[PDB]
Amino acid sequence: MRECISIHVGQAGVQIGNACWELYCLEHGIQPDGQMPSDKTIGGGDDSFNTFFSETGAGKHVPRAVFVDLEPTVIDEVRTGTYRQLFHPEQLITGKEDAANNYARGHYTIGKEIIDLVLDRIRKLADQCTGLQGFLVFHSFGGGTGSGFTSLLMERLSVDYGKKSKLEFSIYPAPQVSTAVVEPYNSILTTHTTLEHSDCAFMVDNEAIYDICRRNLDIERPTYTNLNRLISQIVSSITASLRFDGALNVDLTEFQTNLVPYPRIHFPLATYAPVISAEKAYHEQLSVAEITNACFEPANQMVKCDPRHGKYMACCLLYRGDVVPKDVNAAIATIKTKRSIQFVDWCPTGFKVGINYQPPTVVPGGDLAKVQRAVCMLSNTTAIAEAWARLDHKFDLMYAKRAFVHWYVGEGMEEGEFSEAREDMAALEKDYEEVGVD
Amino acid sequence: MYTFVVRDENSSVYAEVSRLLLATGQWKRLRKDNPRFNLMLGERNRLPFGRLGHEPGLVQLVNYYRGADKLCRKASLVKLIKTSPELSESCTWFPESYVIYPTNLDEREVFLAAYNRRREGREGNVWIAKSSAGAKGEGILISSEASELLDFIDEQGQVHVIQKYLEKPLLLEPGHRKFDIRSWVLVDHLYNIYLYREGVLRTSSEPYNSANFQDKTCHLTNHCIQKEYSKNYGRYEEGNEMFFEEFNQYLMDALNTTLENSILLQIKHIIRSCLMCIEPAISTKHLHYQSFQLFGFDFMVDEELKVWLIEVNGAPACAQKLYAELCQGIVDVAISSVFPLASIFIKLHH
Amino acid sequence: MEVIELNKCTSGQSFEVILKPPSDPSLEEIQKKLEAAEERRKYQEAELLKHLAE
Amino acid sequence: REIVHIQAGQCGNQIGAKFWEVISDEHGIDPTGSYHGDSDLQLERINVYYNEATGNKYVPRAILVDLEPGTMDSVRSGPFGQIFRPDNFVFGQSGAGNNWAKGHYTEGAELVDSVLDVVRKESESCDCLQGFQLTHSLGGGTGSGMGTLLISKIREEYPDRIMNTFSVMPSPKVSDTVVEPYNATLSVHQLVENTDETYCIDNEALYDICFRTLKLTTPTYGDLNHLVSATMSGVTTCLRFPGQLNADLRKLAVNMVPFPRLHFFMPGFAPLTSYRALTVPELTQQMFDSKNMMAACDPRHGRYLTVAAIFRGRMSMKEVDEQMLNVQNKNSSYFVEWIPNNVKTAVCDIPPRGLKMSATFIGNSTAIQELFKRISEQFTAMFRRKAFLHWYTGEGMDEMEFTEAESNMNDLVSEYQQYQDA
Ligand SMILES: Nc1nc2c(ncn2[C@@H]2O[C@H](COP(=O)(O)OP(=O)(O)OP(=O)(O)O)[C@@H](O)[C@H]2O)c(=O)[nH]1
Ligand SMILES: Nc1ncnc2c1ncn2[C@@H]1O[C@H](COP(=O)(O)OP(=O)(O)CP(=O)(O)O)[C@@H](O)[C@H]1O
Ligand SMILES: Nc1nc2c(ncn2[C@@H]2O[C@H](COP(=O)(O)OP(=O)(O)O)[C@@H](O)[C@H]2O)c(=O)[nH]1
Ligand SMILES: [Ca+2]
Ligand SMILES: [Ca+2]
Ligand SMILES: [Ca+2]
Ligand SMILES: [Mg+2]
Ligand SMILES: [Mg+2]
Repeated sequence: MRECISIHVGQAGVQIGNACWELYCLEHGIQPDGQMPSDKTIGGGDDSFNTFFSETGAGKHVPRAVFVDLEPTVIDEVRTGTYRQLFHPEQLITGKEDAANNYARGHYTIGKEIIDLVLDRIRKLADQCTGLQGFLVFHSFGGGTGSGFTSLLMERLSVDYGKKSKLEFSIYPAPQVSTAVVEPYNSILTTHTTLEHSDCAFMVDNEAIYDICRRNLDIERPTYTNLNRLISQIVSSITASLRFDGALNVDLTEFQTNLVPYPRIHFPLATYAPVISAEKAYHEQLSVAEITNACFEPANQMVKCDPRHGKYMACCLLYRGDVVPKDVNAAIATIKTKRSIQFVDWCPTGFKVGINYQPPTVVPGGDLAKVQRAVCMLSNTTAIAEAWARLDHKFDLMYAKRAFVHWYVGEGMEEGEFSEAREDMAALEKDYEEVGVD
Repeated sequence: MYTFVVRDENSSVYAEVSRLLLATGQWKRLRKDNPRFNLMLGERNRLPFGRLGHEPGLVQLVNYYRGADKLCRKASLVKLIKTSPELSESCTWFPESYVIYPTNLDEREVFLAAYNRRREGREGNVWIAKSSAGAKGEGILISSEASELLDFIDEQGQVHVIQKYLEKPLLLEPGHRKFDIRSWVLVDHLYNIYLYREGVLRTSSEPYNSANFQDKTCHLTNHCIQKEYSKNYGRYEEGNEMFFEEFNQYLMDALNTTLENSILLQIKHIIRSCLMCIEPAISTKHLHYQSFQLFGFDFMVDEELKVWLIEVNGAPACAQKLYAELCQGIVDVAISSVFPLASIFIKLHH
Repeated sequence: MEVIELNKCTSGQSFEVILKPPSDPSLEEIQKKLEAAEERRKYQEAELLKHLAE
Repeated sequence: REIVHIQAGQCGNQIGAKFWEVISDEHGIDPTGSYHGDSDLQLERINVYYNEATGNKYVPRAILVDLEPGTMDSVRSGPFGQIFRPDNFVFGQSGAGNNWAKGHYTEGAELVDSVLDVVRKESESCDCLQGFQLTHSLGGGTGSGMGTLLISKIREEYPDRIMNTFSVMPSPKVSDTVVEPYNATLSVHQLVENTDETYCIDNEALYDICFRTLKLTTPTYGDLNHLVSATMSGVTTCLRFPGQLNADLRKLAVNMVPFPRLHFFMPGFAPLTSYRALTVPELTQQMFDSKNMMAACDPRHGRYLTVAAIFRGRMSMKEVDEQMLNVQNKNSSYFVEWIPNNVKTAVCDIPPRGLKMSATFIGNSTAIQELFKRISEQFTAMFRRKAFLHWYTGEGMDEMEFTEAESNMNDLVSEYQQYQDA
């Protein structure tokens, strides 16, 4: 058994972390006080769920996690909340004042003062691991802490844990729920600096999640709470293979070898189905063909983009619930004949498939109805580059006027880091178009 | 109040749609790089489809279908027809074509193979070499010797197609002259296929001469080639354009049939087949922005009244006297259908 | 088409279906970037205080 | 994360006392500092503006400053007068005689160190001070001249904190002295270099609103300050109540100020007050309307660099986005296109007193240049003949300092004009 440590940075990382660990506990039958009546090995053990939970001699199951924010109010709610009993004090790290939506403040000014502390709290959990495989890092692109402190953390993790995989869950900024005009700045800055340090990153565009909640859960004005419960389902679907018995993807390493052949092109598109309103009494349970087919609908993607106009480098289907391999193969057969699914010439046209029989869990009193079967598709398609092009355009609009740049320079960042970051992104856009466009 | 942006100043069709929109007083035009638009009249090349449909609170529509280039490029149209089961290599309305890359870089030996069986069977073996880099009337070679075809392509840097030249075209009388038919087709956001009522014939004003493919004026029917090289421009009809009412009258007088029966059924069949073929690849049915597009289908008719598809233009201009009607129609079914204010089309059903 | 690497357990199963074949900076350097930024901050603040002193 | 509030001079103290009256009532604090509200939201961010004392008393983190005793006896006697910390009244006896030179260089210099003493005391009890909020006018002597002296010295001692002001600009329509243009021009120069955010509260606009819209034939400072009170309450809501957007002074500055010198905001409020609640569409329309603007600039004469909108009351969160989006999509010309998504929206469920719902507007508009142009023409007309200048040189100033203040303001104007054509 090989442990994974989860790191949650800034408001978005923390609140999403909350939703995930809530969900993990529900799925593994762990109660808010950390007890787990089904775990007959008291004090320890190397079961699959121990990759995310350690055990006390008192039969307490504690998440292998650290929460970090540069201001205290969000993490204070974890400290006081339902699962307060779950984490111990050292796992929850807070500063006094935040990065003010300013990458440079998060990375340089405030980051320099807390980074050694955070690395020490992490070294602690690492020391509890017999065979650490690496880190799952949750954060927003747009926040000063999510962007700026995360990229400093990732640089240091590569130093202090060179042999370890690092995976991201990154929230891409959406004006409908965003809180700062400069988030495109912060996004490009953090992506530039984190790129060489991340082996695989799952972007979630708040725009897509927002619209899935409106459209399918019939929520007129989705909250962060609505968004995060949905996000946590996708996250759970993606990490389930690490937490349950299985043959794919059994460790963080396998995530890269299965989804990421081109190292820089390490941003797989997540697609999830079905999403059904719990307020919906009579619900016709979708079939395997239907939920698989829904994986090729942009309306269901964690990022809105058109995979028909790009190429695939890899595709993984992760099913939860009542699913047998026969139906999956029949569904993939039929979909192949209708959909536009072009792979790059140097990759096999195909699908790695995982099935866990336990259907998705739903937070009681949530917006998501229980279903018989669900699927999460991870596909590395060049289409996701549409998100980069969108983001880079906004950056270009502001930067040409140097709008807001004095806020960053005032934190001790040099202006050149802007155009350097932007250049890296221009190269990124170039790599995608090479691989995916005739 | 609806908003729109104009990003193709060289478009005669959409410059007219633009003024029609403003003249309704319910549309406002914006600076071309203002993202808060309802309607993008987009640029021809590298139209930024990836930045569409991410504006909260704005239904967005663009006058192009992403992916329609598959249909509107010489080489890729050939590829699309050969490799799509719905169209198939046994497609009876598309001339025998081959995609040939110049050697400084393919389907060469496949083309030679078929060329041999023709020279072997006494068959008419005249082919026409052309490409997409061929602006207007230049870049076209009509030879009966394959050698001149491939030697001419290697003198070019871009991809070409070689395709069987129709040696028995329907000739109009008097004049004994070749022609082609241009059909304007509008596909709306619901993927309704609308064929504009009025078409036009781009006629040659020089008698067809099947012994001299060197003189490209009785063989090529381009309006630029006629208005320059032909010494009979506008002789039989104004601007070498014969419209459907005249043409149909001719078909009745000369051949005892109608435009609808002899030619139009085939044309509607070809247009449906092409657009239904690519629908799964370009439809914006469940997409975060919507597309419509105006296409220009060009057809050849042989002396048996068979209709052959020559090419599909994705950014067509219109005949002069037909601009008003067709542009009003574009506003009507493609735009106002999506943004209601306060038929000239035949719908090809499917 | 071809189904391979089928693994079954009590929790579920996995397999691969093929439809068609194909055709860092050191601690010290990070340390210097952090100090280089800190010095620019101190320098700008020193200029401010100097200006206020005038 | 605390804010230290300072109010200087007659105008500053009178609008300052009203602000504390109004937000005390919103947070359910009575005149004796005791809490008596029925909502939990009232106390969640109470420490931003209030200190706690035993007995669970809430004491404003407020410093009251003046060069003459007059106005502060009025405060201390006023409605919530007893709520202020007695030691935080700092005053001298000579006054500033409506003279910027007296406030900034002679009479004010003598009193400023004791003020800085109380500021230091308040700061030292702060968990994590955000920065400062100063209320003052620019047309007089103490608020203007000593007020900007304070700002400079506060910046020297707290150079990494945020400095925010509510600055009342003079108008010949509501004028105390002919030298107001001098005092205001000398002060704008200070603000441009030494504040991060300034709400431009124009007495011109307050008068016109009272006269034209509210139909007050003979507007008083009481009527003017009613509008200032409501505006101040509305633009500090995101600081005082829980929320995502602009929840502290630095994040506000980061959202609102694209270039350092252009940090002068046009406030706006709806409904303009003095039985039927406005609809969300009515709030939205009115809050962007020039007649609801507190700076007397025509927003259609410039462009919005950035905008913050705050809606208060129980209303359709959905309907707010639709209206806010519709305003932008339908007048997108008046928003610069090179700052994407530059309009940010906040909602707070607690309405202000006597209203089911309200909206507060904060614009960074290049049209604010009209305000500075107006002052600059008034300044120049007198300075060109050196009229009344000897009252300033008599305090040790030379003409050159006037010339530089004038140049700096004209530069500010040309900067706005620069970005209005981009
Ligand atoms: N999906 C989701 N997005 C969030 C959440 N919280 C914030 N965001 C998004 O993240 C961006 C803001 O970043 P935050 O994480 O809140 O900022 P931060 O990391 O705390 O950094 P600072 O406050 O600037 O120090 C915006 O795009 C928000 O919409 C959340 O709980 N869920
Ligand atoms: N296989 C063929 N047989 C007979 N004639 C052919 C032919 N292919 C092309 N032509 C003739 O070639 C000319 C068409 O040129 P082409 O199809 O390349 O269009 P073009 O791109 O040069 C201008 P447009 O886009 O307006 O049609 C016509 O005059 C037509 O008569
Ligand atoms: N809006 C408003 N303006 C005021 C008030 N008192 C004075 N003013 C204005 O402030 C300027 C006079 O400055 P004042 O504060 O009285 O002088 P100070 O005591 O030296 O700071 C003039 O422009 C007056 O119109 C007030 O209560 N409300
Ligand atoms: Ca155990
Ligand atoms: Ca590495
Ligand atoms: Ca004295
Ligand atoms: Mg934060
Ligand atoms: Mg006075």
